[PDB]
Amino acid sequence: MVTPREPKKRTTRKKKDPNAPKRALSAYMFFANENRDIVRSENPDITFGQVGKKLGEKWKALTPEEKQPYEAKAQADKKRYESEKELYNATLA
Repeated sequence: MVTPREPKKRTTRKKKDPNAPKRALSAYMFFANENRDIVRSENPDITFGQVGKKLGEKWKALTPEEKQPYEAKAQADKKRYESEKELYNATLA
């Protein structure tokens, strides 16, 4: 009579790099890097797989009040990201 079907799956990861700047962590990484244990401390049974995919809810829930100073900080790292970039290029000069 009827019987639909259509799975889905995919995953690809590899390749590495030297002392190169990922891309200047995001204001999120800053708050997470610190709020990466606050949650892990409440869910030590889980991993970043769900922890790092949960903090995103707190970051956004951190309101513009908490993201105000936080993000404002990532606004400076924009330069710091050049510190690790100077070396990266220094390797390919």
